[PDB]
Amino acid sequence: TVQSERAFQKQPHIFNNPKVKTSKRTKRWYKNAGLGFKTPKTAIEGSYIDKKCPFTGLVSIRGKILTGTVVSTKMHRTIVIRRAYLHYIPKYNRYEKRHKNVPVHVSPAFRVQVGDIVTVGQCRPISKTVRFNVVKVSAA
Amino acid sequence: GISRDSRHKRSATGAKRAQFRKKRKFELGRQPANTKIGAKRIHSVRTRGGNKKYRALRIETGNFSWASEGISKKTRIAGVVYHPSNNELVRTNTLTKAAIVQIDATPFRQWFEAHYGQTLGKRAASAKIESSVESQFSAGRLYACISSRPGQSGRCDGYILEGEELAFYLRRLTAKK
Amino acid sequence: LVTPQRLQRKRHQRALKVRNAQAQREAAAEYAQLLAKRLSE
Amino acid sequence: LDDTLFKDEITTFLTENGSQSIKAEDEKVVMPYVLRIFFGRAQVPPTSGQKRSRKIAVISVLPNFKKPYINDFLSLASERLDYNYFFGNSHQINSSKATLKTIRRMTGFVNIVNSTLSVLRTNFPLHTNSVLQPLIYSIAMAYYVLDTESTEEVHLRKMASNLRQQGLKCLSSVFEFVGNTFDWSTSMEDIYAVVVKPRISHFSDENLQQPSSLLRLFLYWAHNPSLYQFLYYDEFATATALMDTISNQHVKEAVIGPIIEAADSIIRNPVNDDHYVDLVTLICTSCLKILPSLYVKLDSNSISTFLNLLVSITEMGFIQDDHVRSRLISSLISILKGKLKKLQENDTQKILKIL
Amino acid sequence: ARGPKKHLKRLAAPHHWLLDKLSGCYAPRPSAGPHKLRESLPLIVFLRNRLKYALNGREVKAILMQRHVKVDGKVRTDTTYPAGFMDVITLDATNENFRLVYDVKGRFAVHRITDEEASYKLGKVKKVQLGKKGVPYVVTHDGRTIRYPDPNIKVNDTVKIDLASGKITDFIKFDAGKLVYVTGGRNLGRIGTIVHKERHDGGFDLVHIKDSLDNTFVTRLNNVFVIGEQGKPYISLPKGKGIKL
Amino acid sequence: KSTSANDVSVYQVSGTNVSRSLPDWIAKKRKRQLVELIQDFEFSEASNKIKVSRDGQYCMATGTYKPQIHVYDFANLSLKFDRHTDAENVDFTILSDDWTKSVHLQNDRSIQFQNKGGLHYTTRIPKFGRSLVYNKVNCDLYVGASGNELYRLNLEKGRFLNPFKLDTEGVNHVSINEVNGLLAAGTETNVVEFWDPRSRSRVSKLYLENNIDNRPFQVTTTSFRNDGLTFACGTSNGYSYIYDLRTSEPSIIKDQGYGFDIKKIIWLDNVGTENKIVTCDKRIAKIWDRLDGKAYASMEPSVDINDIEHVPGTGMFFTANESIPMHTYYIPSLGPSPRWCSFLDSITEELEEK
Amino acid sequence: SKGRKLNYSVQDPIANYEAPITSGYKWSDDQIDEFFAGLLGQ
RNA sequence: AUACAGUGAAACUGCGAAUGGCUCAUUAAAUCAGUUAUCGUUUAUUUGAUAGCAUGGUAUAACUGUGGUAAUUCUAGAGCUAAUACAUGCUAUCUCGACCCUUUGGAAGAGAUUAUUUAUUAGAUUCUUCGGACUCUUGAUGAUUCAUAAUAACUUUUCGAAUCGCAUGGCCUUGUGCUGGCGAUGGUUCAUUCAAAUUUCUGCCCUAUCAACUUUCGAUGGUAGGAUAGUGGCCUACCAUGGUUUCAACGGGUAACGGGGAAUAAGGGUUCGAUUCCGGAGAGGGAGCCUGAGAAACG
Repeated sequence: TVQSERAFQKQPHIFNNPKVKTSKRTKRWYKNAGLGFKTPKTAIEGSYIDKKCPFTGLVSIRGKILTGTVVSTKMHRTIVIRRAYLHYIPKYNRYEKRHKNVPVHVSPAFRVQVGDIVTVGQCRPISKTVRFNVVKVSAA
Repeated sequence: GISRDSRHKRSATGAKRAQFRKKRKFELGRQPANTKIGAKRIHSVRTRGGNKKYRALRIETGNFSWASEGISKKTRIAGVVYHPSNNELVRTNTLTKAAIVQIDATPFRQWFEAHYGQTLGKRAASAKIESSVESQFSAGRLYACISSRPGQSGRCDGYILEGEELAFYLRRLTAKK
Repeated sequence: LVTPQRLQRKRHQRALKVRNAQAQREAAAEYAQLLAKRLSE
Repeated sequence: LDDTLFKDEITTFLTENGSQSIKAEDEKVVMPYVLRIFFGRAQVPPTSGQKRSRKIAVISVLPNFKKPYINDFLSLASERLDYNYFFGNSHQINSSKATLKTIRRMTGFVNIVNSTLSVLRTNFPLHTNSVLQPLIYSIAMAYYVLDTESTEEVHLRKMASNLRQQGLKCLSSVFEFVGNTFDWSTSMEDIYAVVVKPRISHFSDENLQQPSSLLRLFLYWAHNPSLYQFLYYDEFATATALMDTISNQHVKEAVIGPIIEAADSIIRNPVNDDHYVDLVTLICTSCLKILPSLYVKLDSNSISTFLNLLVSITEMGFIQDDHVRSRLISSLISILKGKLKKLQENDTQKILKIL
Repeated sequence: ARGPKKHLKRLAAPHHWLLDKLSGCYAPRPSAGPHKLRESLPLIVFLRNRLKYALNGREVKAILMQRHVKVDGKVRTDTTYPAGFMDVITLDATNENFRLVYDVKGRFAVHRITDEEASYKLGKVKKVQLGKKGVPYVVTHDGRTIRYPDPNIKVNDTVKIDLASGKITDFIKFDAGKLVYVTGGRNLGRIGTIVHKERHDGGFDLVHIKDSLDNTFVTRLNNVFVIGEQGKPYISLPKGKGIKL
Repeated sequence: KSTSANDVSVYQVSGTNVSRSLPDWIAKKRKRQLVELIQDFEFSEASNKIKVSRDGQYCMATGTYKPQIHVYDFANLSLKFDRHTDAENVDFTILSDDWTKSVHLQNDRSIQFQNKGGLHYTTRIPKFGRSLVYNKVNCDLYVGASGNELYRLNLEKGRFLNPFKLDTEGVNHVSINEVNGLLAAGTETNVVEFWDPRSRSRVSKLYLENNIDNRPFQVTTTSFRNDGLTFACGTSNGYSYIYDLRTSEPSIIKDQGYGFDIKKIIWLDNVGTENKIVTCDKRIAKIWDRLDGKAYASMEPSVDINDIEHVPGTGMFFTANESIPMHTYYIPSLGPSPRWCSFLDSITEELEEK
Repeated sequence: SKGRKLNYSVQDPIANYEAPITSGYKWSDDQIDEFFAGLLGQ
């Protein structure tokens, strides 16, 4: 699907002139996010439009980069991850099994399943609950 | 007034908060300048700092540009033909960004005649235009897409739909009618 | 009321305008000379 | 008469097929004063952004309605102006009127006419009494003051030079926009006398660093088959001026090139009339002059098109004798000395046909 | 806090001004000026509590408006003008000049100075950019902008600038192993050579420095103010030379 | 203070001074750089609709920019007070004889409640309402909405018993008759339906008609007359039919004006006859005697209109529109100036001797 | 949905808003009902 | 001093009154404490850079008189007069330089000569006179579709000194010709300065005689649109049903405003936390609203 909604989904300011008959009639801009992180070929040469895409969307990753594991995948372009860690209990002088759930935007370029180990980064907040955009997946 | 924050909404763990402090000036919400076709009516609002935001409520003239040739001109408006916000808004003729409209073709016709000498309808390599757009010229009635935010600048600046997106929104128009 | 001091103020205003124009032009010319010489070298 | 909504009111009622578009008899009776008010609205100086905005508005206004209205507008412009001095004489003026106000009228006319050309590129006609007479009269006044006065009136001499340059460029623009709409033989004698007065005298010494409107106008003269009238009217004065430009080695390659596309066009275009043989022999002398060129003065497109000129010379054979064949072998050795990496296989094969 | 705060209580005054505690309850706030808010030093405190040429605020005011004090070749006139780090003060009836600098404990202190050194000053080249007409410019720490700068200038540099005329004299890169000044941090104020520079990609870029008593320590490029080469400091340091016993 | 027709005297006691083609804002700038009855009879930007309260003393108006309601009084002859709301109201009505309770259909797909104490909470509607009316024998706010729904809510119940069905895309015009408490709804698709309360059943469906130019109509008025028995419908070609209560034959037929849609058709209990009033976006308002169906008068306001009202007694016509001033009109030929503006008899004398 | 669903949910202020009102009927509804019968249906 | 000039009433105009000060009743990540973002934004002023007609208009306060009323920090009516008041408006440079010249260069000539809104671009990644020649393939970050630079227009719309002190010169066709001192006020943009606005990471009292929850009216996001300084279920139009969890969600209990500090048994740690510091919140009821850089002020 290329017209998944009732508006002409396209990245803005890109104009391909019909006057010139270039072989590549669909111009796809992207950006090397860098930060020591690679840009997937599926992203740089996909056929999807995503403004929240960490590598093709008009939002930059910056600040904090965090790791997690995929829990639920019943949701479009966004996946929640689980962080487990140790706790600071002074009374019994111990740790404790702690868990947290962090929803994060995911780009259609990457492929995800439940149980994958993924890394995400901080971006400008987009929705009421989401705060982050993925940058890599990894098999587990 | 029209609030802006989100503490009035529930939490993400299934809970409802309480009141923290009253509405302040730095979370203002204001009226949409829902513009209809009419006499150019622009209102000035002095906003935070020394800003001057102009909101239009009736408009009959806007600036629109042809892309492939690369020209731009002031022009009238017939009126909205489509806007994915609400078809009822389209019917009521509410001007808004990312909307589809019908616009006059006589200014571009005069431009083409003056610059080219070949009258559209009925330097050929540079005078070739799309079949749909030249039929629109012959009828005198062209299409366009407006994407200027109304209640920010009171301006209506857009482009005439080129072949791919022109046919895209034309098939949308036909699926409507 | 038109005054000799108003005339003086007018001539001074024009003088300062042309003065800063000249100074800006001189700074631009010197920067251009310096850039040309460094790029050649 | 209002100012703050002028473009709005124009684009609302005054456009045809628009709201309250003016009927035929209504415009017939009211346009004259509409012409006068727009004469004022163009006489307004655009020394600010909004002022130039309304000026571009009015210049977009003019090419809408119909032509005779604009023709009468230009007639009123010329009536404010005059050419009857010159044309009660032939190239004389009894009362030399070079006043700064008069030249201001001249310049305002130049501005309006060039703006009208720019906005009405093709559909404009040439109302002779308002296009031929006033432009030549203006440039004649420019030359008159140039040769009469000293350098003392710096303002007057400066605006005279600017007026002359603008007249040349606007005449070139109108010529290239009409092409061959109609025969201008009414004043070809006068306009070509004006052309031959300063140009062929001093066409190479001054206008040699960057391309000139005169040069491109002469290129159009060679290009259009009906524009050889000057060439065949004078004893190839323009051809000799072009030859002098070619011979002058201080001219830049991007100026000399267009001379050579013009030469290619004029060689290609055949006319079975008098002096065409002398003209093509003069272009043979031009080839003799360009023999050392293309490698000491002159650029892939230019070298390719000059090679095509040489090829076409070979096929059509307007130059045949042993002298020009020795010159052709000299050109061949020069151009084979020249590079071939930045060329095309077809261009090399055309070199092979020359050989 | 409805809006801006225009006071400073005495106790929360910047602890590196070393005001006496039991004098009152209010502190002098520097105005808006060429230096920051926590790390400046106003003429009022410099005259009342460093030069001691004063006994009372109104006395400082009187001297100021009689205009014996000009800052960086420019007469100031308030009691709140915020002189900043490595700055110039000039008094004529004394033939005194003051290079305002830091000490071992990180306070400001004076440096008696004569004209041949007062005539120059050194901005930390901090932000290079270009604007309208594509004209170039550089931004030093003091909030001073310099249009049409030398293309041989990059970020994190130190440029020696004339004061009266205002044209650049020269400058100095950021190069490893050079005499430099650390502005902030726990152990700010010491001077040594930067053996190398660790880089974090858009992060804290830590730097290791040896001091002339030959000891290693760690700073950051935000706190480092480049001074000069080995054996050639370009500004007459106050005694101590970064040695802490 | 003017007069348009020659045989009949009318009066633009309030309105624009200059007729057409010149900006009202530019005009006021110029002239104020260089006589009103009710000061600030004005929103200065636009106006949507006026409903005079049943007390005959209030004037509620909807102003567009900074959407708000103007509350004029005739005792003070000025603004009682203004009140801002969120969006420019589409439909409003004063439930009581006084404006103490007012309810307005708001284009944000919602309904809002002005009260003397304040503004009671807004409530949404599932489908965009198009025409809201209050049934006054059974306390009902019912709106023909976007599509096939005619939503309903009671002032004792507060639920939605059933959104009634109108088998067309839109609900073009609605009226309720209380002489016979029936429901009338005309639709641009040339379909008019009549519904019966106490039985929740539509009782009529009719009005398949075409014009001379062969185009489906746009019925912007579906009202009735003072008797509450015969009804009138009005549509785009200056086309007004008037039916009786139980006939398919148009009792009155007319076409006039232009292709611009007639905006309101209103009866008038004239002293000896019944009169009829059209307001149309041909920028026109015309006066007939119904029995002759004859054009006793025609009036050109020189600026177009969005809504009109008449004073219950006689003489005054409020007109709320997109203009800078919403304006009122006096007719001497149907009655004198109302009591609070009694001196306009003298004003009429002044214009006549003028 | 957001606010586009019709559920017959209780609204206290409007339920006790202004009711009750009068039976403002100028007829007995019997002739009215037989007049409905005698409308354009017959 | 025959324009005024000293002094200074009133009044007009500018600036400022959002600081300071007080109060603790609220609230268990609500702020808070620490940290970060701003490649998510606005900024009076300070400070730095920054801009190619001898001078015009009206319309008034303070003033004077007449009043009225029982009447205010009452008004009417009439007659005056200024702007940093209001509203208006005017004034030669840069490219190649043939040719002359050698110095030092001119020299006709062909050329270019503030802000708004959109669109389209750029802004990419070997020989040796062993004495010497090159005879080849913007900055920025981790990055921005950045800065910038341009094209075309576009704008109910911007300024681009119609002021001002102290002195008072310079030249000379001694004209009152033409220039010119020190410095206040204004005004563009950027920078910078004080903030502000959101937001990353962690950390809350007792509690299961509270296991189930939001999911409507948004409870999760997407698309799309309006909303300011800016993204945003901020709001809304269409799709999906997400999401807390005994890893106690959820609610409930706190005459607990938060933090720091203090006392406290010798030693576990226990008590005020009221103090003099830094945050938060606030003053007949409510709402609408006005200014201004800054506000739901207490005006």
